[PDB]
Amino acid sequence: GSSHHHHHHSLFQGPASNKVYEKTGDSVIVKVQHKETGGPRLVRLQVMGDKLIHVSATADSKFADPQSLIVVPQKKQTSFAVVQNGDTITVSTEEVKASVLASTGEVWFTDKNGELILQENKGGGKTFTPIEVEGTKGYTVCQVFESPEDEAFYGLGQHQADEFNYKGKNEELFQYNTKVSVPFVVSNKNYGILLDSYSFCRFGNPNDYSQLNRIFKLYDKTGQEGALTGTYVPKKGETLVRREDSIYFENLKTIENLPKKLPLMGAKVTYEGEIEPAQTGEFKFILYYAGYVKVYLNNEPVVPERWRTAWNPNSYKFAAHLEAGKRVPLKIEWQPDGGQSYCGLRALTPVNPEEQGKQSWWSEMTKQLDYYFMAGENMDDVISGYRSLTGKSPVMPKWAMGFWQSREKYNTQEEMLGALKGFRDRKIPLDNIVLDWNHWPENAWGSHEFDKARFPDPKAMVDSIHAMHARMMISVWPKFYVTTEHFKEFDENGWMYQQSVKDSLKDWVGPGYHYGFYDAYDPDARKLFWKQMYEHYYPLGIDAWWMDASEPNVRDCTDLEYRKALCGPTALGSSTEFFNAYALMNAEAIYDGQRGVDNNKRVFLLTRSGFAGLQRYSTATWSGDIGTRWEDMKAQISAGLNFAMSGIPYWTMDIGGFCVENRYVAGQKQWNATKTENADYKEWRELNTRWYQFGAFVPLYRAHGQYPFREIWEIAPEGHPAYQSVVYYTKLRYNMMPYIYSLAGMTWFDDYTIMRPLVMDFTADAEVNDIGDQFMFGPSFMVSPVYRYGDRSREIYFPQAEGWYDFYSGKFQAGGERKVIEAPYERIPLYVRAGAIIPFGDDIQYTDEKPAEHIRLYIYQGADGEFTLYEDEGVNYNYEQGMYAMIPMKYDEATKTLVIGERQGEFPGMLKERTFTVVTVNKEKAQPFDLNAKGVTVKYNGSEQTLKL
Ligand SMILES: *[C@@H]1O[C@@](F)(CO)[C@@H](O)[C@H](O)[C@H]1O
Ligand code: NI
Repeated sequence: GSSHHHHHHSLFQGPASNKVYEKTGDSVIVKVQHKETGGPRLVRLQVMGDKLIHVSATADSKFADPQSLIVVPQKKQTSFAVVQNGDTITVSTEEVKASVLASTGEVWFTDKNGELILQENKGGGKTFTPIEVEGTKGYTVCQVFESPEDEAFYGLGQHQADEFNYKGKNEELFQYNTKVSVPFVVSNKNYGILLDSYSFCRFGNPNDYSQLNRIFKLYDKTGQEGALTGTYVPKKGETLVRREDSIYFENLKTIENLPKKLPLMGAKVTYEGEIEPAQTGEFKFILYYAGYVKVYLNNEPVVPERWRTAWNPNSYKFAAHLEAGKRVPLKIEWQPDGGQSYCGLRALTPVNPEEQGKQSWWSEMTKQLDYYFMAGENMDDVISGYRSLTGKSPVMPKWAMGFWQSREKYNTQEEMLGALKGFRDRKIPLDNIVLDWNHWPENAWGSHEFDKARFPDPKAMVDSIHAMHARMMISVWPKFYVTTEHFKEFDENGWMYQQSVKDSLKDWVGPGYHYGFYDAYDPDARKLFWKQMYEHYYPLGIDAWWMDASEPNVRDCTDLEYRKALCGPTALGSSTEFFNAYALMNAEAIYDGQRGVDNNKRVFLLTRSGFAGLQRYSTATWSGDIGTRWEDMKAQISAGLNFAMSGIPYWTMDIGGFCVENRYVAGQKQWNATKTENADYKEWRELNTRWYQFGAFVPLYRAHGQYPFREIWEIAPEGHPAYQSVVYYTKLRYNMMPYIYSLAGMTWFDDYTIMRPLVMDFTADAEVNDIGDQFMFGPSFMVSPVYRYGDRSREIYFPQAEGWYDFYSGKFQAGGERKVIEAPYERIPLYVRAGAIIPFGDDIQYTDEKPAEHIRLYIYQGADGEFTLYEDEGVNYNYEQGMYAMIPMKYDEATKTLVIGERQGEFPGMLKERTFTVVTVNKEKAQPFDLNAKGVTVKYNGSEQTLKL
């Protein structure tokens, strides 16, 4: 008879091995009754919270159940029922019903009324393939879910391909300078999925891209099959023309396939011919590039010009419908812009839209499948589930919400202190000043000592920064030179990765030095790493830590196989299994380290990589070594929005870009010599102006990068429109500080998110689903950056709402329409939602320079609204013990009534008495933003007051 007839499971208390399922305390384990090759044997539903379900599956006859690196213990047990009804077993909490079929192990989730939220691939969507690495065993796993046509997806980290809304899209999840992977997605169907894997993963297509010669017939410039043509025009000498098998020069091994006797700096390279596919459909291409690049396909400019500095290539994707058997022209124009540079083009063959639309996860190596489902009333509630599972985000120190000035790099104590004093002298507000790498003696990276010729008294430097009411952040790497005592202490305990040592790698500094990176997955290595920081930097009074190369970036531009060799083995297993969580491990070392020394003092860490759970360590990510390019600026909008949707609410970017086009450096040198502006230097000024405008509305407002200097007075002089604009926005950040710091309080108290795609607040208006170039800054402000040189307007979609108001003029704009909006050089388009209650304070030079005694409470009428003004001591964790104050405010449109609520809580130094001026903006009253606006004066002492406007 059937396999089922011969072998199937089915007394209240007999051994579980006789039964189809077993309920324990918080889970049900189901034995799959129709086992398939590569399918699950066991599927477990574990209840983590009313809205939180942990799904595990394995091909083995027991679960490995390793300790998660990301999910923390939960606060309380959760009550639930289980019902078995034939093939269906359903676990129900008060808020969700999670069902599994015994036959296949397939899972689905509904709300309390049985409305479907998420369904696994019909018949099952899980596949297991064994993998063995370095004597450790595990599985490569795929998990696929059904997805309706109107579902939209956000998250996955911070990627640099300008993708927004991942429905039907692909992304590879690994870490590399500018690319931060977080295995979490949020849907507009109000749930999230967190995949608990630390290996290389993929969302969408589970396959690697293919070289062009594997999927197309190629014809060269002369029409000869078997290749494309590569034409290399050097800066000096003879042009070389050859046939190319494939366009794939993407790492140190494959760039050796470029022509041997042809210098690439200043070269112009053209790859061209025709391609012919063998099937019909949408081909998905990926371009890997450094230097300047353009791509044309079928006579269409599919990739308008992009650039990265030669050493930090990026990926950009495009797709095209192609017909089987038809030749189409292809042309790539490439200016390598360095002696070593990168260019590659690969593709995926068409996937049926029915399959390509599904939600597909692939994981190279884990011990079992583990994922977490979190349902929500809205996307904020989904994020709250993620915060419950992976830890709440502490309130950043208030000073971190001000302006940060950085440089690659301040070279001396005098230079750094001079920059700070420049802000104070010019009355341009600033909280934070940053000391980058190379502050140590040249031969002593990892010693954590200062070069005393350039920094003669580091303690006096920090004391001077504090005397000017600023905070100091310092660069710290997980990299140590082999000659240092600190390296030797890791090494003698087996806590240094050896591949870089074995291979005699030299870095770029001076003659080149030998180095390694430490194993942050070892708990004792983490404690040593912190102890070294504690012995050398902490006593100087340094406030904040800036960790570079936390991917880890052991060697630039290497292939996957060599990157894995460079960063393992780890204390937990192979680097194949433990590939993506290095930054998280380092964040644990620093946060737990510093709170171990002083539990009261706030922690600030900024790191280049990231992972799920990062936020629990009061750690932000920055988007890394991006280019001084309009297209990179644009990409930062979508990258930041996806990062926010990945659950991590503090994020930043190098305003202006990190790596600088040569023409901009030459523009600056000309300015220094002659005080004349060339065409490139004009562009430099406009790029920085627009990028500062954007940056003023991201969670951390920070300028950094390579030469030119990035202080505003270096970019343009007083009176120049760039100076006037950037100083306007810098000041505005500080006038907004009562609002901004309330958002920071909300990150902890309400599991909030600061930089928000429109889909979060306007989920019901599906026109917002693909908009990745506008965003909300908190609940009230819609920001629409200008990201093209010369533009003095841009198209803006106003989500469906009672209305919107131009911030600058107060003029009304209807919801639910798209229009071209003016955007002068000096202004970023900025609108306020009807119903907004926004507190503004007076000019200050730094956070808390003065108490916020007089706040202007702007009420943008036309809809109901609520806002809570949050305050605390700013610098310590006393809010964790209830030392904070909230002033809730509520506005009712129907009665035009504002309630300023009774104050809840108190703390040391809190204003007991204060003043509000309540200022209205409405459809009949276009009130420009103005601190001196006419309104109603309220003297507030903590007691509720009600105003009828
Ligand atoms: C790591 O490298 C530096 F230290 C030097 O380029 C920093 O300035 C960069 O911002 C960071 O990516
Ligand atoms: Ni030491």
